[PDB]
Order: sequence, then structure tokens, then C-alpha cells
Amino acid sequence: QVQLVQSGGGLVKPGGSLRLSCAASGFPFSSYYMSWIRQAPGKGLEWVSDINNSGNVKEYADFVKGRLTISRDNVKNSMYLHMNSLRVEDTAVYYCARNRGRFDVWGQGTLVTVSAASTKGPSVFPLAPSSKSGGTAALGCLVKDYFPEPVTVSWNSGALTSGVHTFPAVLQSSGLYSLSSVVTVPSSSLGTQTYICNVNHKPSNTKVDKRVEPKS
Amino acid sequence: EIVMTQSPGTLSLSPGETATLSCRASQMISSPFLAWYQQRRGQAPRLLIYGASTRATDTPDRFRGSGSGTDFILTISRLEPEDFAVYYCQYYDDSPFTFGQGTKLEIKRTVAAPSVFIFPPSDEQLKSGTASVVCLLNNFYPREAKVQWKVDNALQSGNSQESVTEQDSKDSTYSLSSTLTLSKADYEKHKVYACEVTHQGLSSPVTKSFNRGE
Amino acid sequence: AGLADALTAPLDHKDKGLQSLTLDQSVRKNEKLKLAAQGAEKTYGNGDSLNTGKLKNDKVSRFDFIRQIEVGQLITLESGEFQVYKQSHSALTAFQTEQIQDSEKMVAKRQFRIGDIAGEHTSFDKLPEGGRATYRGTAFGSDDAGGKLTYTIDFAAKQGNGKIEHLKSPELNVDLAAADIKPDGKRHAVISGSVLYNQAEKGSYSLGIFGGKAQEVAGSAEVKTVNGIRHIGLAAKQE
Repeated sequence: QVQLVQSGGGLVKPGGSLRLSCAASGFPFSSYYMSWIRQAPGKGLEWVSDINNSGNVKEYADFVKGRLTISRDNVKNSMYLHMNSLRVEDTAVYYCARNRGRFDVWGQGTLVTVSAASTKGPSVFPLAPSSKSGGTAALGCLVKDYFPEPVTVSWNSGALTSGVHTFPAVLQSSGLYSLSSVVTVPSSSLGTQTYICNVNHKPSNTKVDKRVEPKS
Repeated sequence: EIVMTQSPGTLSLSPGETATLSCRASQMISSPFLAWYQQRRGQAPRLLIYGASTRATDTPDRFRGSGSGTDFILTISRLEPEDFAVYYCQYYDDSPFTFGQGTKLEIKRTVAAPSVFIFPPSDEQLKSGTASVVCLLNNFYPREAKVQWKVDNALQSGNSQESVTEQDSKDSTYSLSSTLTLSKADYEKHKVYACEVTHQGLSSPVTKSFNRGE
Repeated sequence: AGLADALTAPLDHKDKGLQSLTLDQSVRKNEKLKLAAQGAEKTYGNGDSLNTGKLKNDKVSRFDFIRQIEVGQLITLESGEFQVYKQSHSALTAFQTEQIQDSEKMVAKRQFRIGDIAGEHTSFDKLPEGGRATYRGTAFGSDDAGGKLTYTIDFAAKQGNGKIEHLKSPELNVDLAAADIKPDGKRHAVISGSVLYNQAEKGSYSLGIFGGKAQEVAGSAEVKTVNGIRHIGLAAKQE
């Protein structure tokens, strides 16, 4: 029942602004120091900020420089990070945590992305079997040129998970992301079972269900 | 002014083995302010050990922190599958509470050769002026794999990108995709597109190919 | 010094240090505890107030004790020495048994145990927000009040740790391992962790934080020795 629940975040352009919030549950919030730590995509942890019990004493890492400010609300039992003048280097997952230094409780983390690129839904193309392994066939679908991560792929409205691999996304030179999702199925079912890939890119509100048929 | 260096960067072991992770501080430090955190795939960090040797409240007995001065060790005995994750040390004596760069603990298993499939660009994609060719290496181990594109026996370079999944939860294998990108024009000037795969599990390279437009 | 005074003088709220200590786990509901010293004597029941005000701070004070029941007249279950350690905002009791009865009229056993820890419990939500404090006091056991207790608490980290030194038997000069500060059932601030001897775990320790500005800690440690469990009394204060 001790809990830290986060909110806010999103995608902003350089020099823009955001707010993170962190709601506490199950422990005396006012007694504690509280902190924010960030993880850049693919890297390690970096302390950002902390604030004392009373809410007026505030420490910041050397990269902050008054662009991010920390505050707390001891009656709503919440903490905030106010983010201004954001730089692409501030892109990361930000965690709130209890205590100064010894982070013994962590929120679930929220994604802050800072980029000049614009929001764009993907194109979805089929990856169709061309010549028959023996009894196992591979198929998939290619999700190309989308910006805001992430994209969620499922298969047959979520009914197909056996044999699915959805590859992690890669940033192309275009500054747009791309990925493929594949599934291996019994070759005996290519003629009888329809396979469809569902692509949901929430930041652009794009949804693409797409048929994957063997050709001959 | 203080850097924490963890070694080794990555590591493979079987369940039931014992892991030995190093945390080295650039200066001597006070052990009551040394912490270890565990970060599993896609989750928040978790406090595992503080004061170099005290277990956090739900860390099981098989984790033990130790050391002094400049070295601290996390010894994970009798590895259970939930223990394969990333581990970070940290000196929280004062700001900026430096973390180490981490150590990734992955599962060691027997060699498995990949299944290789090649996928031609879709007709629908060709309409838009771009040709992506995709090569799939499925359910293999270890992770090291060489993927080589050949277009009419010309070896490609600088025009492809690989992506590898995380270890599979059931069989502890990896999969990999390699994507070759060409202009529609460039694509229609060549016939044989081949994906050559070399890997510990294969006795010699495997090649998958197709002939354009068929 | 004022041992006999403590047995006779009523409670005076202008004496030094902790001025009274309620005897809860020193006397149960059934018994009476008789304490004597310097020719004076006084019998305490459960929850009665003992006047620690009349005593020196930072010392151990020694009374002879008898733990009676009136089933006819007295029946003394236990005898020996009753020790109080007084600080400004906290204090401990302790029993050094010397004689226990039998079904045979009195056997001869020696056992040492902690009785009551009490004082102005620092409320968890009014700890100092930040900073680090160093506490120093005594660690005392059976036939030894020469132990030295060092302890450090980082309040924003919510962590304490320290060490017991200079006791007569080596098996108790122990590290008090890093432990967090947690709220009590009455929202008092308490630490409870492991005892460590040359890097190995060897029991437990407990500490309450006392005083309005967390000036003192007080509690006990159970340490495993080549001859079993031994109880230590712990009291330290700030600079």
C-alpha cells in the first residue's frame, strides 16, 4: 500500500515546457525528502532534484540551471517537476522517489521526449512469405516512418501472441523511427487462418489493421 | 568529482550459478552510504541493498553486498530467473548521489542456430518509391550474429540497420531483424537479393534470397 | 549520588535530565518491585513513576531489588541489582539477577536483561529534515558499563549506523548495521537492524530516537556469542 503514482509528461519541442506530478499513498508524505531521477533512452540513472519536507529547500543537478524546478504539496500529498526551456538532452524517463539519496520507493516513471521533429503516424506494410523452413512459416509487418514513440503492435486483435517478436524501434537517418513485427506460424495454417497485424500509434491517433496474406 | 565504475558491463550465467558484480569508486568512500539497485526490463529501479551490506526489506537472502574503501561486490548466489536484470551501484553520501553505469546480467544457455527468412518489399511499398528488404533471424543463441546483404553478389554496407530483441522469457533466445533500404529505382536495377547469415550454431553460412519480381 | 533521594523525594519537575520514568515492563500487574540503597527503600507497582530526576546523568545507578508476590505474605521470585541509566530525554532500566527460587529455598542464577526504555519519544514527523548527527554514549551489559556506543543518523536519507567498542568481552564490540528510520505504532521514530561482527550477522538491535530535536537514542542490542545470547543496553546523545 506504499505507492508513488506519476503523471504528466509527453513530447515537446526544444525550449518548450512540461509538468510531471507524483501522487503519494500509504506513508506520511510530509515526513520525507522527495526526489526526481532520470534515465535517458538506453543509458543509466541520473539524479535530477530533491526537496525537503517543508517544501522550500530544493537541490538541483548541475545540468538543470533553473530550467526545472521542484515543488511539493503536503496536503494533496503530491510532488511536481516544473520543466521549462527544455532541451533534446532532457529526453528521458523521469522517476520520482522517496528520501534523499537512498531511494527506497520509486514511481513507475514517465516519458519526456524533447525533439523538433513533428508527430507522424506510420505506414504499415506486409511481410509476406515468399518460398515455403519446412513446417514453420514466418510472416510479419513493417511499421515505417513514425515519430513519437511508441507504437504498439498486436496480432489478430491480441488473440495471437504465440511466436510473436516485435522488434525494438530504430531511429533512421530521417529522424523517424521504424520497426518490424514478425510471427512464426504453422505452415499448414497459412491456407486456413487469417493473420492480421494491428498497429496503434497513440500520439498521432493512427490505427492500422493490416492483412498479411501469402502470395502465389 | 566522484565516478563509480561497474564491471563487467555485461555477463551471462545459468540459473543456479553465482554472480559477482564490482562497484569501484574513484576515491575511498564511506560504506554506510553505498547502495545497489536492481532494474528489470521495462520497470522502475528497485532498492536492493543499502549501507553496502544491508538488504532492503524485500531483498531475498541470496543477494549479499560487501566491500570497503573503493570496492564493493554484489554476490548473487543461486540465480533465479527473476534476478536477470540490470544492477546499479550508487554513492548517496551527498549530491549528486552518483550512480554507476550499470551491469547487465543475462541468461546463459546452449547454442541455438537461427531460423532465417527473407522478405521482399511489398508491392504497396514500391508504389511509394522506397524498397525495404527484411531478413529475419529467429530464436538463436548466443547474440553474436553476422548478417550480410548481397545484391547480385555485390556486398552491401551502409544501407541497412539491425534490431535485436531482449532475451525471450520462455527459451532465453534472441531474434534479430536486418532491414536493407533502397530507392525504388535502385531496387529495380537488380535481380538477386540475398541475406547471408553466419553464426556459431550453423556449421557454415546460411543464405536466403529471392529473385526480384517473383 | 542521590540514590536514596530517588527512593524518597517526590517528583520535582525542576530536577535535571529525565525527571521520571514509568515502570511498565519492569513491574508486571501482579508483582511489587522493592528497591533499596543507602538504607532507604521503596516498593513500586506496575505503571508507578520512578523518580529518575534525583540522579546523575550519563552514569549507571545501582539498586538492589526484590520482585515479590503476596499469595500469605511475600514470595520473592528474584533478587539482585537493578540498574538505571539516565540521559536528559530518555532512560533505561536493567535487571542483573542473582537469585531465583526453586520447587525444593532459593537457587543462585545470574541473568541480565533490559527492562524499560522510556523518555520523550521523538515523533517521526518532527525529526530534523536534513543534516547528520553523531551520538555518543554507553553500551552496558552484565558486569560491564565501560562500553562505548557511537551512532550516526542521516535524517534526509532516513538511515542510522554505528558501533559498540571497548567492552570486556570481544564478542560484543559490534557494528550496528545501517538500518532505516521508521514510524512506531504511536508514530515515534525507531530504528531496528542487524548486529554485525567482523562482517557477519549475529542478531539484532533496536533504537528509539528521543528529545525534541532528536538529541538522544536509546534501546537495546541482542548479540550472539560462543556462549549464546547476551543483552546490551544502549544510550547515546549528541554533541
